[PDB]
Amino acid sequence: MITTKTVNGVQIAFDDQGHEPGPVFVTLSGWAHDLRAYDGMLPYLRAAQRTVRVCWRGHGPDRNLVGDFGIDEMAADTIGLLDALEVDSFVPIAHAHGGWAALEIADRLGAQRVPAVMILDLIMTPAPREFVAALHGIQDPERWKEGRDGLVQSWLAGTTNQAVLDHVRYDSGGHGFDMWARAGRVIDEAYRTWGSPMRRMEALAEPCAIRHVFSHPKIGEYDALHDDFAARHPWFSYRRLGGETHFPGIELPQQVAAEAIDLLAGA
Amino acid sequence: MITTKTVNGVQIAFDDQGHEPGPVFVTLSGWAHDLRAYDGMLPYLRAAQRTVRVCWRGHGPDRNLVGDFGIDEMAADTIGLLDALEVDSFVPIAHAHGGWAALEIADRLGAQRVPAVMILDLIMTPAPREFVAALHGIQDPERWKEGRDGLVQSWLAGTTNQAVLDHVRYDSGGHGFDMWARAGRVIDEAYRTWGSPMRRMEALAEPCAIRHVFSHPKIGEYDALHDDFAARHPWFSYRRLGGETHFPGIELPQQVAAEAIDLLAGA
Amino acid sequence: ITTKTVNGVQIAFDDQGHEPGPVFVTLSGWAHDLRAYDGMLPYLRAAQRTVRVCWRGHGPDRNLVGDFGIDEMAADTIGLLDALEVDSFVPIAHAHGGWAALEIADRLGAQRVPAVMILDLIMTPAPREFVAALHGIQDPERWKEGRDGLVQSWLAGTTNQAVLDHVRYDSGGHGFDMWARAGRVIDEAYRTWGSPMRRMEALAEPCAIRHVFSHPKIGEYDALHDDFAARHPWFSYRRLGGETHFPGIELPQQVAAEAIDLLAG
Ligand SMILES: CCCCCCCC(=O)Nc1ccccc1C(=O)O
Repeated sequence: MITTKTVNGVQIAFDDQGHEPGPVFVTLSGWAHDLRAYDGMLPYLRAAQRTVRVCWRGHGPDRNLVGDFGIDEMAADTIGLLDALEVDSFVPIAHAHGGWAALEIADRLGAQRVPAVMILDLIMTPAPREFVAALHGIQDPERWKEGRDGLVQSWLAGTTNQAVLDHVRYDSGGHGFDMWARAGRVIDEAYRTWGSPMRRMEALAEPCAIRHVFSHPKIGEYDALHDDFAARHPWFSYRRLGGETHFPGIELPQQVAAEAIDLLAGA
Repeated sequence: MITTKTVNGVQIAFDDQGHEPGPVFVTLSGWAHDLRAYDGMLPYLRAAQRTVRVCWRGHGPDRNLVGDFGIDEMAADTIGLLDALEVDSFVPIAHAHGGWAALEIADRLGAQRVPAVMILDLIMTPAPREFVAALHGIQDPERWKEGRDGLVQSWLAGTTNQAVLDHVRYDSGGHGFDMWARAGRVIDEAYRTWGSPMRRMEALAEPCAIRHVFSHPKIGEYDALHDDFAARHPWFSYRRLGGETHFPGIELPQQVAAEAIDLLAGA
Repeated sequence: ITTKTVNGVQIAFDDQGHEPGPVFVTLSGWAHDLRAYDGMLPYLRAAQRTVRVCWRGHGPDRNLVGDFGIDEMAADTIGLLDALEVDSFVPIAHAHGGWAALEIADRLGAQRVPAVMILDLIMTPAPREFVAALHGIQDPERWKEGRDGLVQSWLAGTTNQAVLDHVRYDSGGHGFDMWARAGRVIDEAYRTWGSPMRRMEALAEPCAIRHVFSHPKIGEYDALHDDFAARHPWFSYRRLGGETHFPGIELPQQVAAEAIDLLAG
């Protein structure tokens, strides 16, 4: 099933399924997990379009520690893989902070090559100070596991969804302080540089169609910030989903797949 | 599940299952797919004999581009693998144009080491002009994908066999122009060099038992050609199957495995 | 299946679970990999974090590795678990993987390795048919006969499906190099120590050790275990009602429970 290519001199794991014409779905996971984040959505995505599920460097089957990297590399690697696989136009689907690389990829290639982007459960406000507090705790060699269990318990929010539970408990092993510390750095730095992902989006040369789908962030006035953003910018849309967890693509695979297909159709 | 060894400086993916006295079944796929082309046959083959499924160079999990190669490397890599495992006598089961490499193996090693060869749906006549056109089309950098989609339509006809449809749609990703173009050159050169696989078989120093099992060229003069070849060559046998597709090992795995097992019994 | 380089060699593993306490660490026999524990894994990973470990040369990459024995098998596994930030752990080890589990326990002490579970390791000196296969599998000119003898001694005319499938279909991909090394290393352990029971008696600081088996289904064999357990309160044993030499595959629920009980103490 799982194939690899060397891109930018590092090993990128992926799989490539489907032959329908049109834009390719490219799945991009969050930090510390791999293309199994999209097992639930995959049957629906691959029926609709060629779907390429992409792993970050250091996240494939080879779990040796890699040279330090962040969002520039995640985007350079994913783009290099797609050129090698002769993927022309494509629609990134990106989980939480993988959204940052998805937007970097959209900015580098333009709206004809990347006509749309879906983001799942990415904090659109500036970084809350509780979050920044945990981003530092996972950079602590003696307490990073503490920070991880803390982030996870709030991601689960006491769900009973077996897909989400199994994925967190069982399907994201083999990472440790190196990768969790790096996630801390890269995320912490992304919010310090841009302020928030919405400000990153407004800095896009020619914004493609962007859709944020989420269930957690809040309740909430988080929503009015989206309405507000969506009213300012025709290319932005969004959809609160009513899941219990930070993992809408796993908790609600058909609905999220439906959203991606709709997003693609529109563009 | 899948293992790799370095043979002739390249990575050869394979898997090895079964423990039974006698010859070993060695599965060989066509161009641009891997050992999952024998997932359906494998239960029946491994119950009968030790079975080694072999990928070509560049077709394993590592999908980095490799240097140019043809039938000679395919044959030498496979032999090198089996020598590394100390497999003694074995029976290649080869899909379509993997059959050229199976005959070259049989020729190199002779009929005690390779007492029999099974080939699955390999055009035994000279290449039809419409096939030659397709082989040239997959060498065109701008239209290779059209050439492929045309071939696939041929191969599926109107099937609703899910094993075959899933194999072609979903289980054969991760290849592009480098490999499809190479298949075109190599298959084209083979028909121009030998005229046809049947002429190739007649050039064998000491022919082993060779069986051709096929569904596709429609019934008619193709079967008469096979009747004539089998009347001239007692070491040759053939079976037309009732399938719709170019993939008898995937569409009719039980029946093709029984044919292999019967071939081996008789040699 | 994931890999890491440890001590210059590729160690394949997988890592599942997050419950606190000691980590389960599975160790397969010669010529097998993690699949030896597919059946117990659902039970183990629900109870504790579980790391299934392959020996060097036994993972997906089947290129030949530097010659090695128990010492390297122990050090590669320790090195992996350190890279995975595993602290205390309870090895579960099939047959002659048990020698490496005992070495790991010896090296690390009874706090980091509070218990070891071994699945069907002949606790007497080896029987003559087995010893003859250990020797034949080392002989360049007859090793395949040695391997067939070894495989026949594993199977013992059983009819259980999971175990037939495991032995027949999950031990491929090895050649003379690794099959001869198994014979060499197993025979060397019996030559060095006499028996696994003598090896355990040599432990600096015996942890709890439980032997789980269905075969050697005699009377003299349970006597041996009774005598040894009378002499040694850290030793326990459970004879299950299976027919095969692979309790973790034949009776995965019952083995996993014995492991979970073992860990509890
Ligand atoms: C992406 C789905 C592809 C499935 C690959 C199966 C390969 C195969 O069966 N045949 C050929 C491949 C290249 C050129 C000619 C042929 C021919 O069989 O005539």
